[PDB]
Amino acid sequence: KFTRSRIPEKVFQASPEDHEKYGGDPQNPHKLHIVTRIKSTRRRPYWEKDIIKMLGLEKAHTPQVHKNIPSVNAKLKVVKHLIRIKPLKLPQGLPAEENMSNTCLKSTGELVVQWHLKPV
Amino acid sequence: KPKLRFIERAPLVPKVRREPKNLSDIRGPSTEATEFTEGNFAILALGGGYLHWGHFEMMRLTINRSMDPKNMFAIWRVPAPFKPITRKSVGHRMGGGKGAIDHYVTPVKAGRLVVEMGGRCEFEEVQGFLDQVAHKLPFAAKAVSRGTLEKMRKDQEERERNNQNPWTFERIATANMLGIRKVLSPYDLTHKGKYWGKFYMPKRV
Amino acid sequence: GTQRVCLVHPDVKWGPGKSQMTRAEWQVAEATALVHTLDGWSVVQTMVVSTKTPDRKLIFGKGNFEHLTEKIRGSPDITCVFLNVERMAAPTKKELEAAWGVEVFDRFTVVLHIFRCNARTKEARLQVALAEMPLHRSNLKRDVAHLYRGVGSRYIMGSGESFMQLQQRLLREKEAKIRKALDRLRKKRHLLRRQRTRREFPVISVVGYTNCGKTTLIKALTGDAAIQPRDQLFATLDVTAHAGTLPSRMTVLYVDTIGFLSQLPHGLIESFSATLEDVAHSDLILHVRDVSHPEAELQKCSVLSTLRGLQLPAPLLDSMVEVHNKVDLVPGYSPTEPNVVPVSALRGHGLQELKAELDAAVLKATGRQILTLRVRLAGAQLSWLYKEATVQEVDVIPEDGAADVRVIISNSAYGKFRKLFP
Amino acid sequence: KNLGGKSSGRRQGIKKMEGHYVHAGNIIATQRHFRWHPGAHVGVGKNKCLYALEEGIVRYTKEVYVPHPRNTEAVDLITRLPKGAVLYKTFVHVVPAKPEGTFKLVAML
RNA sequence: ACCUCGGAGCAGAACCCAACCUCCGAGCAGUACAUGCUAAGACUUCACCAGUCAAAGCGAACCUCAAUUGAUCCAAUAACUUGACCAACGGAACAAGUUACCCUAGGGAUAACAGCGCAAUCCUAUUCUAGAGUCCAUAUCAACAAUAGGGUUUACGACCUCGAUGUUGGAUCAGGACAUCCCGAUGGUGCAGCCGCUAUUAAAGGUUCGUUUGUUCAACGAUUAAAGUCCUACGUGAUCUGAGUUCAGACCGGAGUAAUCCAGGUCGGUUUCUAUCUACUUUAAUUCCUCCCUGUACGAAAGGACAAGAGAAAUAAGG
RNA sequence: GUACCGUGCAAAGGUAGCAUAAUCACUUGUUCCUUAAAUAGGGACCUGUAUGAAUGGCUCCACGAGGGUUCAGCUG
RNA sequence: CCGAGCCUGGUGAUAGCUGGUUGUCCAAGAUAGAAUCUUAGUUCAACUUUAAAUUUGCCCACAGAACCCUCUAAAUCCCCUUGUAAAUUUAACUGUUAGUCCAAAGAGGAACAGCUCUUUGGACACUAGGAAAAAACCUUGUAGAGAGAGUAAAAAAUUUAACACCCAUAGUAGGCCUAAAAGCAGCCACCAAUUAAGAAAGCGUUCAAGCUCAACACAAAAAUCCCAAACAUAUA
Ligand SMILES: Nc1nc2c(ncn2[C@@H]2O[C@H](COP(=O)(O)OP(=O)(O)OP(=O)(O)O)[C@@H](O)[C@H]2O)c(=O)[nH]1
Ligand SMILES: Nc1nc2c(ncn2[C@@H]2O[C@H](COP(=O)(O)OP(=O)(O)OP(=O)(O)O)[C@@H](O)[C@H]2O)c(=O)[nH]1
Ligand SMILES: [Mg+2]
Ligand SMILES: [Mg+2]
Ligand SMILES: [Mg+2]
Ligand SMILES: [Mg+2]
Ligand SMILES: [Mg+2]
Ligand SMILES: [Mg+2]
Ligand SMILES: [Mg+2]
Ligand SMILES: [Mg+2]
Ligand SMILES: [Mg+2]
Ligand SMILES: [Mg+2]
Ligand SMILES: [Mg+2]
Ligand SMILES: [Mg+2]
Ligand SMILES: [Mg+2]
Ligand SMILES: [Mg+2]
Ligand SMILES: [Mg+2]
Ligand SMILES: [Mg+2]
Ligand SMILES: [Mg+2]
Ligand SMILES: [Mg+2]
Ligand SMILES: [Mg+2]
Ligand SMILES: [Mg+2]
Ligand SMILES: [Mg+2]
Ligand SMILES: [Mg+2]
Ligand SMILES: [Mg+2]
Ligand SMILES: [Mg+2]
Repeated sequence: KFTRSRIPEKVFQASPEDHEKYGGDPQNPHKLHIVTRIKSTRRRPYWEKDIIKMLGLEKAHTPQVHKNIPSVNAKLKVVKHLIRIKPLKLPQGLPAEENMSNTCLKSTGELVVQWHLKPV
Repeated sequence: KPKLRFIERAPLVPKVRREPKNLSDIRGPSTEATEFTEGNFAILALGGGYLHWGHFEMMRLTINRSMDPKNMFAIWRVPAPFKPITRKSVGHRMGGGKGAIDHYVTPVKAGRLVVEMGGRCEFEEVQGFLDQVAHKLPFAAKAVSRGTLEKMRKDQEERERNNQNPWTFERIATANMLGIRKVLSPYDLTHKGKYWGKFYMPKRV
Repeated sequence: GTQRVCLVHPDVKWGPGKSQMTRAEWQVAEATALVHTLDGWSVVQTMVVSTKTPDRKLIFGKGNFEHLTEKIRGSPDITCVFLNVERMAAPTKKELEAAWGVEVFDRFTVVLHIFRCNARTKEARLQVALAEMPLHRSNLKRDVAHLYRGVGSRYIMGSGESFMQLQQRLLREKEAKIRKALDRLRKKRHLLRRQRTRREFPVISVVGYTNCGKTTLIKALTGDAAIQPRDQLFATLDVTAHAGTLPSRMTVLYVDTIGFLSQLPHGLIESFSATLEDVAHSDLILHVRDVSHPEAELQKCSVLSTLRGLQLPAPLLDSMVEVHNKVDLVPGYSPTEPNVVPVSALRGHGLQELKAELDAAVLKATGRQILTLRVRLAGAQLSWLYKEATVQEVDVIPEDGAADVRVIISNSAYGKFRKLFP
Repeated sequence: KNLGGKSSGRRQGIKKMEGHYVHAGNIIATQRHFRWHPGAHVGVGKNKCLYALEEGIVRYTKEVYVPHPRNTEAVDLITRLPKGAVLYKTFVHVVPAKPEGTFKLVAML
C-alpha cells in the first residue's frame, strides 16, 4: 500500500562536502527559510496538499518566509519534493520601521532594505 | 552416493489445504542457500521462478549423465516441490471456489544456488553441462564457481563504489526525492532498483 | 495424478468371453501391474463381478450393476474405475461414468495413458486426443439440468451454428487433422528406414507378449550393454534396431519392439504402428514366449492373433523362429513341440543354438547365396567383397595370384560384383 | 465447501492510550485475550476488558508477572521456567489526579 | 451451492475491510440457585434495532463457555413468565409448477452472433544435445525443458451495439496475407535414376468435376501440375437461396400427476426495402501433354531422367 | 453355479408381433442389393432394459397436392 | 390486431422501468458501510448544503499500544510544540448509496484479460499544456482583457560471431578376449624409452593398414496501403 514516507534521519545530516558546495556553515545556522512552491499539489497525497496549505504555499513561485525551527522543518521535510528552500539573507540586517516600506526580496535570497531602482 | 538424489513429484504427505500464490517468495533477493556448502561449483539463479518436478528431472538426468561419479559429486540446494499450485478444470468460468491442487513447485529467488557440485575437478570440466542446465532452467541462471561468484560480487561492489552518477536509486528512494515513492513499492526501498518482479538486473547498480 | 483406482473385473461365465485358458486372479494381477506401470496411481480396491452377458451395454446385469454402483459411490477414496474389459463402446462408457460418478477406464484407454505418460511421443498424444474426442457430461458425479432453450434462437428467420452442430464440425475437423498428422509421422518413420533397406541389412523383428524378455534376448544376442531390460510391463516403449553378429559372421538387425498384450486393439493403438509395420517389413520374425508364465498359452494365442490380423506375408508367418525364454525359471523343461529353441536370456543358456537356428533362417529368407568365388589379388575385388558381402573364409592360392573366398552374398551384391569386376 | 467466516471485526483494542485523562468507569481497552494486564486502579470485566477504577492518567508499563498461586497453568509455566528467568507483561495503570477529598470548615461552633 | 452467529489468515503493527476466497467450528452443555436489587461511567460489529463491561450503594455470603440465537404483533397465563431449525435466520400470518400461445416495461447495467482484451487451449519458429535414425543429435525427427512469435479454434472477460450490428451451409463476386498445394530459382539429403523428404527465395498466374449427406468438412469415384492454410462482421441475405438450425401445428422415445418439456429424432412452416450520401462502373498470360533426346545418362536389375529442339493443345484476356 | 441347475424378490416380470423405427444417444450401427462412387433408399440381423399390443401391435386392398427412393422419357 | 372480443366507465389505474422536465448570474458541492423478497429501489449511517452557538480542529516531540512466532514490512494509533483556521455542537434538509483506470500490498484466475474482489493513494466523471489521436499517465489547476514576459511536463536509443601452424617414433600387434578384434569392440593394468608422445583425446579399418588432438622442434513473419518529410559535425 502507498503510505506516508518516513525519511531516515541520516538524509538531513549535512556533510563538509555539502557545506562547501552550498555555502552554509553548520555553526551559526540561518534563521529563516524562503520557501517557494515549484511543484503542483495535484496528483499528490491529500496530506501533502494540507501541509502545503498550512505552510501557505498555495500559489506557485510565491516566496514565503518561515522559521528554521524543528516543527516547520518537519513540515518542510514532508513536502520537500514540491518546494524550493533557500536561506533568507539580510546583508543590511533586519529591516527597521523606517525602511520597512523600501524592502525587496532579490532572486539571490537577500532581503535588501533599500530599493532605489537606480544604477549602482 | 555422489550422484544427484531423486526428487519426488509431491511430498509423501500431501497438503490438504490450498494456500495463496504468495509471489513474494519469488520476488526479491534470495536470503537462503546463497553460499557454497561442501562444494566448489553451482548453478546460481539470477532470477526468481518456480521449479517443477519436470525441471528437477531435467537437472537430475542431465547432471547425472554428464558427471563423473568417481570424481564428481552433486547435491541439491533447493528443497523438493512443496508449494501446491492449483488449476481449475479447462474451460471453467471464474468463481465457484479455488481450484484443486494440481502440481507442486519449489520457489527460487534471485541469487540462490540450485545445484552444487564438488570433487577432484576444475570449473571447465563441469561448466558445460551446468550451463546447459542453467539455460534450460525456468529462470535466468548461470554456472558459477566460488571464484567466479566472489569475482562477480566484488565487481558489483566496485561498480557501486566507483559509479560516477551522483544519483542512485537507493538514495532517491530512501529520501523520497521527487516523491517517487508514489510510483515505487515498499520492497524497492530494499531492492534498490536491482529487482523488478521476478527479474534481477545484474548490470543495475 | 495420484489417482485412486477401483479395478472392476467382469468374470465372464458361460457364452462368448468365457476364458478357458486363464483365470480371473491372473487377469486382475495383470491389470494391477498395468495400472502400477503408470507411476501415478495404484489399485485401492478390486472387485471381480460375475457376468453372463458381457456383450450388453452395461456388461453386468441389473442387480450386479446396482451393487457395483452402490460400492463405487459409497467409497469416496476411488478417483476412477478401471474396467478390465478390453475396449468399452462409447455408450457403455457414458452410462458407466454417469452411474458411478467417476471416470471409467478400459484396457485400451489405460494403454493409451501408458504411452502418453511414459513415452511422451507425439503419436501417443495425438492418439489420446483422438480417443478422447467423444466429450459430453463434463460434470460427473452429478446430473445437471441445463435448460438450453432460447440460446441462439432465430433472429429474423434463421439461426447460426447451433450446439451439436459446432460440436460436429469441431469433431470432424479434429479427426481430420489428427489423421493427417499421424500420416505425416508415419511417412517420417518410413523415411528413417530407407537407408537400411537400401543397404539390405537382414532385419529380424523380436515379437512377443510383454515381459517375455525380448529386450533381454536382444541384449544377449547383440552384446550391447546400453540395452536396459526392466521388469515393468510395457517397459520397451518405442521400437529400436540393434546390430548383431551371427556365427556366419553376418550382420543382422534385431528390431526391439513393444510387447503385445492380451485383449487389446493393437491395430488401433497408434503407438503400436511402428512395431506392426516393422514386423511387416521384417525379413524374419522371432517369437519369444515366456514358458514360465502360467498364462503362456493365452499369451501365445493373443500374439498369434495379432500377427494373423496384421495380414503379413505367408512366408513371413512361416519359418517364424520360436524361442522359449525364461527356461531357467522352470527347473526342468523339455520342448515337446519341435523347432523351438529353449533359451535363458539372463543366463545365456541356449543362445548359441538360437544363433545358429536364426542364422539358417536368415540365409533362407533374405535370399543370400553362400558360395566360393575366385578373386584376383591386387584387383581390390577382395576389398569390395569385404565391404559389400559377408566373408565366411578366405584361402589364397600363393602361386596363382587369386583367392577362393567363401562368402554369403545377396543377388544385388553378386550382380554388382560381376559387372564391376568381370 | 467453505462456509462461515463472515463475522465482523470486534472493534476491540485500546480505547485510551497513555497520557489520556480517564474518568472512573471508562473502558481503557477491550481485548479477547490478555494482551494488556490490569495495573493499579484498573479493573477487569468478565470479558477481559480493562476499565479505569479511578479518575486519572493512563500509563502503560512493563512489570514482572507473578500469577496467583491457584492459577495452575501459569504456576506450571513458572515451575518449568529456568532459574533467573522473569516473566514480564504490559500493565495499564490509572494514576489518580484528584485527591480523595478535602477538609473544609463547615461550622464555627 | 449458499443465506444467521463465532475463531484464524487474506488484513504482520490503533480500528475497519471483499470475495460462489482459504480453513475451522455454533444452533449447546455444565455448575449454581443472591445465576438478587440498584447505580456512576464507559464500549459497541461502522446507522438503528440489538449487544457489551462496570465503580459506588442495598441485600447477601465471608458463573464457566468464541459463537451456543429470533424483533413486533399475536397467542397461553392470575401473575411471574413461555411460545417459530419465522435457518430466505431484521422475521410477509397463511401461496407451487409451466408457457414456443405468450404480453408489457426496460437492459448492451446481462447472455446468444459479430467485433474487442487475453492467449489457458490452438498454431508456428528457435535453444537445449538425452534418444530415434545399422554407425551418426541436427537427411528427417526428437523426451525433459527454455525462449519467442501468431491471433485461424474452443473458451475465459462482459468493453460497443437489445427505441435490432439479421448469425450456419451454398450461389455470385471476390480483396488481402504467406506460415507455398502447383508452376520458377536455390542449398542439403539416409540425393545412383525415377519418385521423394527437408530448408531459402518467390503471392505474377492457377488451385477440377461428381455420389450420399443441410454440411462446412469426411468417405468414396474419376482426374489434375496442383485440387494450399487462412483473414476479410467464422467477407459478401438493402445481390440471391433457406436444406439444417429450441416460433406458432403434429408424431415417436423419454420426463412429469398435468400444463408442458427434451442443445433426441422427423414432417411443415411469410427472406421487405423505389439508393439520399460515400465508394465504384473499359487499369507483354500461364500450364499441361506428344515426339525427340532415349530406352540414352544413371542403375545389378527393376526401372528410368534431364537440358536442347519440334508439335500440339487446355485455360485466361482481348476481339 | 457350470443356455439349464438352483435360488431371491415382485402385483406381473414385456407375451405374440415387429425392430437402427418419425422410436435418447452411440449413428454414417453391421451386412447384401442399388450407384463408378450413396451419411440417401430397399432387404436382413442373437438388431429395442428408452419397441410392443384399443397410451393398440403386426399384415394388407385401395386412396393421398403427405414424407422418402427410383426406372424410362423429358426438357435451359 | 382473440391465451380471450369491442366500447364506455372506475381511470389522470399503477409502473423501484424508459423518456422529458422551459429565464440570467454567482457560490458550496463526487466519502466508509448496515439492513432490506434486497442489491434497477428504499431507510439509517457517511459525505454534501444552509443557518446558528461555542472552542478548539488539522499538522503532530518525547513517552506509550502482545504474546502466540525463531525472524517478520511500508506504515498506523496516540500526541505537546509548531505552522495554520478550522473544527465540534444545535436546527433544517435534500442528492449520492448500478464507477473507471493508474501506482502499491494482496486474493481468485492461468504470477491471462481493458478480467474480478478488498485495502492506501492519485487522477478522471471540471480547466488547460504534453504523451500523435487520447476520461484514468505526466505538468497544472480559482476563472476577465492584453498584438508582453519567465517557465512546468514535453523529441528514444540501439547493429552485434574469422582464426592457429607444424608434428607423431615407440618396448609391441600391453595383456585377456575372441575367427581376428593390433592406441583405437569389451575389462583391467595403465607404465616406460627416446630431446620430445595419454599403451592414445577423436575418424577409419573384416582385422590391419591408413588420417587428426595433447607432446618435441618452430532471429523471427497476417491478412485494404509502408507510413510525417528528412538529417550523422557552427560552440546549452
Ligand atoms: N529368470 C529370467 N528372467 C528373465 C529372463 N529374461 C528376462 N527376464 C526378466 O524379465 C524382464 C523382461 O524385461 P524386458 O526384456 O525389457 O521385457 P520385454 O520382453 O522387452 O517386454 P516389455 O517390457 O513388455 O516390452 C527382465 O528385466 C528380467 O527381470 C530370463 O531368461 N530368465
Ligand atoms: N413469538 C412467537 N409468535 C408466534 C409463534 N408461533 C406463532 N406466533 C404468532 O402467530 C403468527 C404465526 O401464525 P401461524 O403460522 O398461523 O401460527 P401456528 O402456531 O403455526 O398456527 P395457529 O396457532 O393456527 O396460528 C406469528 O407471526 C405470531 O404472531 C412463536 O413460536 N413465537
Ligand atoms: Mg421467451
Ligand atoms: Mg474473519
Ligand atoms: Mg456504534
Ligand atoms: Mg436477512
Ligand atoms: Mg409446439
Ligand atoms: Mg418487449
Ligand atoms: Mg463473443
Ligand atoms: Mg457491456
Ligand atoms: Mg466490470
Ligand atoms: Mg437506431
Ligand atoms: Mg516464403
Ligand atoms: Mg470466429
Ligand atoms: Mg429451413
Ligand atoms: Mg409422447
Ligand atoms: Mg425441417
Ligand atoms: Mg407443403
Ligand atoms: Mg431479398
Ligand atoms: Mg436496386
Ligand atoms: Mg439425390
Ligand atoms: Mg377483432
Ligand atoms: Mg403515471
Ligand atoms: Mg465552484
Ligand atoms: Mg491562475
Ligand atoms: Mg599437434
